[PDB]
Amino acid sequence: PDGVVSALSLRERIREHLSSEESVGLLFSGCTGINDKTLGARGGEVIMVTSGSGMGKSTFVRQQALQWGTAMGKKVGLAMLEESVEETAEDLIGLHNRVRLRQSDSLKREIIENGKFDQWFDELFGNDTFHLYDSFAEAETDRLLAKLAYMRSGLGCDVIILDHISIVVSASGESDERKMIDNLMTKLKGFAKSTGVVLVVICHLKNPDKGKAHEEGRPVSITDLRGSGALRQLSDTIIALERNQQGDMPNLVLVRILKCRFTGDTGIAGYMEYNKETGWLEPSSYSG
Amino acid sequence: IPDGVVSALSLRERIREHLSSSVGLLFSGCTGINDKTLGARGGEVIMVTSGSGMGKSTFVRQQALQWGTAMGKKVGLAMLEESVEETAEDLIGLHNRVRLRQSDSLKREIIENGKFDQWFDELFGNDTFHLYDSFAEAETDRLLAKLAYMRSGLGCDVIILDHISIVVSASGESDERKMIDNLMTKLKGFAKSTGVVLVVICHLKNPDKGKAHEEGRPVSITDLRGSGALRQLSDTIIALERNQQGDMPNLVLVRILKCRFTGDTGIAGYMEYNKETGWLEPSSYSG
Amino acid sequence: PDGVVSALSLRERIREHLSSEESVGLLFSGCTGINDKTLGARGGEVIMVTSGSGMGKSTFVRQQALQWGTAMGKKVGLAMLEESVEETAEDLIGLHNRVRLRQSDSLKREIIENGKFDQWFDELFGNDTFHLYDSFAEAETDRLLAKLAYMRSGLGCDVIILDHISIVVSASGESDERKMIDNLMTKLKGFAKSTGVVLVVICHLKNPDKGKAHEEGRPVSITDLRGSGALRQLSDTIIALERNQQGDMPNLVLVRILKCRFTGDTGIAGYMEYNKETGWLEPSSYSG
Amino acid sequence: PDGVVSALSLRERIREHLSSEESVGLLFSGCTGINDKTLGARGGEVIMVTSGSGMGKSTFVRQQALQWGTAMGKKVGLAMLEESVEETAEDLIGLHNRVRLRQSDSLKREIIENGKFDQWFDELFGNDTFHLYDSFAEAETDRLLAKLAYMRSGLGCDVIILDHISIVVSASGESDERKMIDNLMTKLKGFAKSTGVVLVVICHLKNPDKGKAHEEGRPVSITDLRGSGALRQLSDTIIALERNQQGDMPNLVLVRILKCRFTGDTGIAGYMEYNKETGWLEPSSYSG
Amino acid sequence: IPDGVVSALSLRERIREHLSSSVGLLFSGCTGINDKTLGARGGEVIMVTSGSGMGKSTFVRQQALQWGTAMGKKVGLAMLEESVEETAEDLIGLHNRVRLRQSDSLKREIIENGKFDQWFDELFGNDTFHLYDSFAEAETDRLLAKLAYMRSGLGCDVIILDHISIVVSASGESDERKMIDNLMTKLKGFAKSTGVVLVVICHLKNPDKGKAHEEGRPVSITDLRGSGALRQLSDTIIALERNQQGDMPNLVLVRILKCRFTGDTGIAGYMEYNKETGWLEPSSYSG
Amino acid sequence: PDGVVSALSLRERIREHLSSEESVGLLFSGCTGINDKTLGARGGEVIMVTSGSGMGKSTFVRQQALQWGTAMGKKVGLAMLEESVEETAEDLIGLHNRVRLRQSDSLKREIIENGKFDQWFDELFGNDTFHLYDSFAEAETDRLLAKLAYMRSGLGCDVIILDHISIVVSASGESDERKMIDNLMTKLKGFAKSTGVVLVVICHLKNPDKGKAHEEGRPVSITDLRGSGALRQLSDTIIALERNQQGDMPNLVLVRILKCRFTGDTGIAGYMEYNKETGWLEPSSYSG
Ligand SMILES: Nc1ncnc2c1ncn2[C@@H]1O[C@H](COP(=O)(O)OP(=O)(O)NP(=O)(O)O)[C@@H](O)[C@H]1O
Ligand SMILES: Nc1ncnc2c1ncn2[C@@H]1O[C@H](COP(=O)(O)OP(=O)(O)NP(=O)(O)O)[C@@H](O)[C@H]1O
Ligand SMILES: Nc1ncnc2c1ncn2[C@@H]1O[C@H](COP(=O)(O)OP(=O)(O)NP(=O)(O)O)[C@@H](O)[C@H]1O
Ligand SMILES: Nc1ncnc2c1ncn2[C@@H]1O[C@H](COP(=O)(O)OP(=O)(O)NP(=O)(O)O)[C@@H](O)[C@H]1O
Ligand SMILES: [Mg+2]
Ligand SMILES: [Mg+2]
Ligand SMILES: [Mg+2]
Ligand SMILES: [Mg+2]
Repeated sequence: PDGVVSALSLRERIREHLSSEESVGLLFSGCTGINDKTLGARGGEVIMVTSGSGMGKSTFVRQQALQWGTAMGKKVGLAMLEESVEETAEDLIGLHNRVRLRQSDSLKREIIENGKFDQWFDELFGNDTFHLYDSFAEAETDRLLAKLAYMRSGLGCDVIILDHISIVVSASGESDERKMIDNLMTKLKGFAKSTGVVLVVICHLKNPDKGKAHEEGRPVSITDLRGSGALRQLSDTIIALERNQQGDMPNLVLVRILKCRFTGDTGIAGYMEYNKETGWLEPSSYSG
Repeated sequence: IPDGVVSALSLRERIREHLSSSVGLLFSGCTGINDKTLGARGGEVIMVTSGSGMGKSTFVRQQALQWGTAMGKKVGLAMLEESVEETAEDLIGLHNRVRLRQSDSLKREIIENGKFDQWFDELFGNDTFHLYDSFAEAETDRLLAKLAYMRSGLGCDVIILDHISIVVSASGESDERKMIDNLMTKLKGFAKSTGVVLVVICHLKNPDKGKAHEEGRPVSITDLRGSGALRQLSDTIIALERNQQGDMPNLVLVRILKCRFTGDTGIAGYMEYNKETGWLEPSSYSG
Repeated sequence: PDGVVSALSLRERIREHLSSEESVGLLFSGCTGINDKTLGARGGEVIMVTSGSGMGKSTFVRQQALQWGTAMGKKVGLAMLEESVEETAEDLIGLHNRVRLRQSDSLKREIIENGKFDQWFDELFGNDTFHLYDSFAEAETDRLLAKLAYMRSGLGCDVIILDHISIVVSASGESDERKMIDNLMTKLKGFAKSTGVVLVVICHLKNPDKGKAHEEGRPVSITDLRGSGALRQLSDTIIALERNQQGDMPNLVLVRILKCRFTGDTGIAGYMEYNKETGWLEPSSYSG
Repeated sequence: PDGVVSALSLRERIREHLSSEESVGLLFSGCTGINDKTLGARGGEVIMVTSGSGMGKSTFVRQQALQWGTAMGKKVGLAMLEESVEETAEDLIGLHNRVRLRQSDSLKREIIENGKFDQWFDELFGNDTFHLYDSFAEAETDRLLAKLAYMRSGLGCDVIILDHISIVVSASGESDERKMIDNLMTKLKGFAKSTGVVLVVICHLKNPDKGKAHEEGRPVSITDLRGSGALRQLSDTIIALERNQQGDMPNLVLVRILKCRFTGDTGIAGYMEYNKETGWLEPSSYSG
Repeated sequence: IPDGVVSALSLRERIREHLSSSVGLLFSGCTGINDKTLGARGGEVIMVTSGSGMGKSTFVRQQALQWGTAMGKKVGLAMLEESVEETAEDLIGLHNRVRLRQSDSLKREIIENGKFDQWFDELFGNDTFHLYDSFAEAETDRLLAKLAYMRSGLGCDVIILDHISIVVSASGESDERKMIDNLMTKLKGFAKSTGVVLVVICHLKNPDKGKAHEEGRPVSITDLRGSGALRQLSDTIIALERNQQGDMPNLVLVRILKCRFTGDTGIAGYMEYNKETGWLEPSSYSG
Repeated sequence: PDGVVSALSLRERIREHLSSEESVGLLFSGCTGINDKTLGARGGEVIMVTSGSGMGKSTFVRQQALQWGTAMGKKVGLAMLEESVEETAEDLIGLHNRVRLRQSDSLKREIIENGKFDQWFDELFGNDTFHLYDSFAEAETDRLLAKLAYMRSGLGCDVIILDHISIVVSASGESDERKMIDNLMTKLKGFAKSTGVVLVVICHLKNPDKGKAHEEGRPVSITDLRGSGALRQLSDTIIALERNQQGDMPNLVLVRILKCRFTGDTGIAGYMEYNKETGWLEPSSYSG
């Protein structure tokens, strides 16, 4: 039974490896430092981003999809399960154009009439780099995976953003969905590793209800992550955002690398500030 | 061969339609709900929920009363779990700052001293309130038509459907988890077309994994009963929390779990229930 | 399709409602406060009574039976599945004459030979307000209900006490009796709501075995109720009895309203003390 | 479906009940007070006795079997699973005769030669009141129950002492023996209730390993009991002994009534002192 | 018809036999074990156990060495998990206060400077030690005969059977839980008849329900591996406990779980393992 | 039946034993102390290495491979089931030349074009001491073992590293893979003990999710080891790596000997620090 290769006979294979074997790919936008401790997002890697409900996850991720899909011309696949395509389409446009397009009826009215809409649409979806999952109607694990599968190998997406991994909708008849979040994870990491696609997954936090928490600051710990630490093991990197909406600097958010397989370099990456005007998470200078 | 994954480039018209079609009907009981939501829009679907017996119906009723009184709007009430007379009693009582139900003396009183009629007209005078009537299990389409009649027939501005778990429809298809989802689409659809403000109530899953709801514990979008089809079709989501086994049982924390329009979520503010007047008064608090 | 009424057109129906519509009914004996928070027990309602093991449940419930069956003269149907009718019959007599008949061989021998037994027997059971299920030989759900329903409809009972709802004894061949308790609740609630009878039910608590517990004080919580929270919903009022048997005042008991649908007024009702001499649950003046 | 009896029609049944319905039976020996709070051991009752390993359980119980089987001529059934018949036979003899017969080769030698053995044997096993389970070899639940069953209904024992309910030995192939201790319990209480036999069961304590414990004093709490509180609910009374072998008065032991269904009277019963000479647990006067 | 329940009256003779047939062989390493047990009696069956790798074999070996040296007794050693040479090494080393095994230098030393032979005779001179030999799975009866030969053939006073889980016998009967029980009866029986002191070692069940053994945690009679047939047939039961992840890893608590003879149980006392000499020295301690 | 030897008659066998009997062997690199407590790794022994997720297991183990394969020139068989041979090949090269080759696209491109790649490749893999299992395509137990055995017996490896023992992939159709891990252990231990090879195996930890954990410091305990304590017995030495990635010194790691059969010397071995520049686990001077 021989499948036992001696290191000597791997010379070429290894050489072929070192050349065009990327260790730095897809850098995050909005806070160098995330990049310092992670060296970006490698293909085949599963990237986890979390935070207190409504503190940065969504915006942050949505911004990465934007930069990757624009300035760096990558094919971005979007799977925003809790919202409609036009809705997320709307967010991107406003965001790209640094305007709270949704939070303003006046503006939506304007651009549609003065014609700026069409301008903005082509200026963003012009190079056909964005592709989304359409439905809203509960997607099943394999059902979903099949579609992400299509996005990767079919439309050739470089990145897939799955927003919210609690919306499972699968094989109902097996206690505690904990097993679900885990099996799903396994299928995601497996899907990622083999296709080589960068996979950014969002998940929520357990409600600590034992101290003072999240919405009020309080660092998020690897244990806090929803779903029984199956993702704490299946995901290669873990970005967490922390901020105190009920404090002094509600828009000051701290980025913490809870985990990073590739580099092993963990800890506080840096900070960012939410600009209510532009609706962006701008880079910041701070230290507490 | 493909299957349901659209490209952004092909969303042009769809996005355009979406973009076209600011502040209407501000809730009562706690400013801030408005701060974070700017009130309720026609066509929009409001979702109010909380633990069992924490004030879901109460909150919704207070809204009905202010909207159908102060802001002269035609309200449609569909409380599938209580007699019309019952809901009427609550409205009549609330309107007069008294817990008519918790008082057999007061009820007797107002009926004998003649005040009932006074109160009854002083409230139901302008003909702004209308209700569904039964307690005898209502079917989806059955109910919807009726809600549709209230909007088109009687011309209501708001429609309150208390409790969206009382489905009662096409039985034979497993896990009513889809019922809740299908109905919600029919509800969201109906709301959007007619442009009526729709406030709906749904229960929460029993976490039974920690210390829960009736004992504080913030509610999260995941907790919502019914397989999150509603955390979707519904535009705004309010959540009422309180710790009845605590020091301030009447103190309730309002939490905006979702506001499609303003996207502004989090804690709206605090309110206290007035055991006397039975009103949800805005409170002064911070934890 | 028209079944939509207008508030105005309901004037008479509402008028009819506001009078002879009972909101207050059958006050609990033992502590004013249970009444302040619950306004008593309404027909068609399901009262759930619980506590630690051997802490007072049955006695609390049996007191409500004696006072309702006597002073407020109502037909009480008793279904004490863990005790013989003559035994429950025995407690009622003792209680009615303020003596712990059972804890005394001398008093029993007495009342039997001095002829006081017949006196008390008449002076109590006379008005034929008491009726009981009979067996000890495991009863089935429908079997039981049928009997209950007979008490309500056949004999015309205003109140039905069902001591202990974990003694199911039914359609064995379906995993975890967790579903049994839940399906039983639904039937009880339904039964109660439709017939209009006052339904007082007792149930056990989950053994916390994760801290210090119940018999040693420790407030019970809705989560503690045995049976997967089917009853924490179907039942209208939940009365929890607490006390610390290994403390300075073992007989001192805290009454907690875990839930009151009607009033929504929850929390600590007040305290009671057990009179080891009369066996009565007397109200108490106390504060911790 | 009528099995619904009205209290009025139970007059005779009830009368027949009150007379020759014992509430005080089999009082404990060695510490009045246990009797004050429990009124003894009623037939059909399941009595639980526990303590730190080697602190009183065995001796205490062994003494009750002795008094009940002697001075009060009751038929005592013994099931000492961790020891041989001759061995427990030996203990009783020595104990009855207030001498550490086992802890003394000199004495065993004497009585056998000087003939006092035969004297002591007849003076104790004379009235044929003692019957034991024989084996040592792991007994199975139903296997055991069958034999206890025999002791009760066959030899007509008034009391059965089952020493140690952790030695289960039954239906191996079902996770966590926790279910075992519980099912067994259920079968014991069921066996007890129906035959009317007094059942004294011994069980050990969970090792707290979170504080300072048992062998060093520390009151035993109902939660501490081995086996998932199935016995905390199935047993009618619970006697616990506490003492500090590593303290000042190692032989001073406190008796605590952790539970008592019949009376509801819980708390510290009283104390006793171990006399290394007589090997008995003598009554004491103390207060800490 | 009856079944195995005897009455006290019929135990007369049996009790008599039992009553007929004080201090022999006192353990080494911690007085108190003796205080609570008065040593080991012939015919008696001693049971030593503890967590995995906490010093079961070590303790037993120290006993073998003191008994076969200081108290000139013939010891039979049956360490089914180690070569004769290995156990011999331990004895030789212990006898000279050195951890021969943890030293490749010392081993080399004593062999070259000639000390090995000196030590070897100085110890195995009086011909008091004898061992089983293999590592090749031994069968119950197979092993017993051999133990029987050591007692009758070579005339040993003590017999050490290290590890009673290495059964290796009549395979085909489920749960080796009975094997352990049957063997134990054969062992207890053999001990009682011949009157040889038998020290046996058995493992513990892995509690995996709390914080366990290697981390402190007193061991209880229930923990004993093998369905408590041994907590029965064995007359005395010693238990060694220590917290290797603590401050005093070498500090071990000896606990008498059972002493049929004295009935005196509980904590015997404390000992410390001498990383240098490799001896279990009595310690001064109290918690 | 005679197979009973006398100590005396063994003199020569013992003499032969005491010399050329190796007790010290293959010292671990990274921290003296692992060696003080374990005396290195003996052939025929099973070394178990573990820690939190992405905390250093693989790296620790891979260092032992490089030093044993080089400096102490032994045949090392690598079975990294979660990484490509060229990838493990890549880490060994980088490590050997004290550079984090993988975390640098610039260094890779360099060594490839300046010809240093071939130099390093030879200067390392030259002596043919390194050999690896090859796939990523799930390996079966026997399948794997067979391969392992080939490395030991066929190629003559002194050490066999098997990274990760939760990747089972075998006879699916039998509940909880808890039995799989245990049966696998037995085979490994057996394999090791019989062939005499040094077997270093890695395994995961159970997610404590009951306090603050592992990645955040928190000493691991034998109970934490994943896989039902089959390995906590079959394996000879258990090395646990601890560190707090969200602290002041993330790269500082505490080495804990969870168990050492040979020496019985357990506890904290000492500390190590990860050199982010050379990627080497260097010893550290520290004390908490
Ligand atoms: N003590 C340390 N401090 C900081 N980085 C480290 C440390 N030890 C290793 N690393 C680096 O962290 C990364 C992951 O380490 P590695 O040992 O490969 O992970 P692992 O624990 O095997 N992963 P997993 O299989 O996911 O648990 C590598 O780049 C290592 O070089
Ligand atoms: N925040 C509050 N504090 C105290 N009492 C309240 C509060 N809100 C409502 N109540 C009262 O509690 C009772 C039940 O409230 P209601 O909103 O009718 O229940 P619900 O949640 O609709 N019930 P259910 O359908 O059983 O969940 C009524 O008497 C209310 O007036
Ligand atoms: N607060 C109290 N303090 C002291 N004794 C009490 C108290 N309440 C009841 N008792 C007595 O305690 C005994 C047991 O009470 P009872 O309510 O019958 O038990 P229970 O809780 O129904 N038992 P179980 O079904 O085993 O939980 C009776 O003799 C009661 O009279
Ligand atoms: N109390 C102790 N403290 C520290 N080391 C000890 C102690 N007792 C024994 N040791 C040493 O620990 C190692 C293993 O002891 P040993 O008694 O041989 O293991 P064991 O328990 O028989 N092993 P196993 O069969 O695997 O359970 C030897 O080097 C002993 O000298
Ligand atoms: Mg309601
Ligand atoms: Mg009861
Ligand atoms: Mg050993
Ligand atoms: Mg690894």
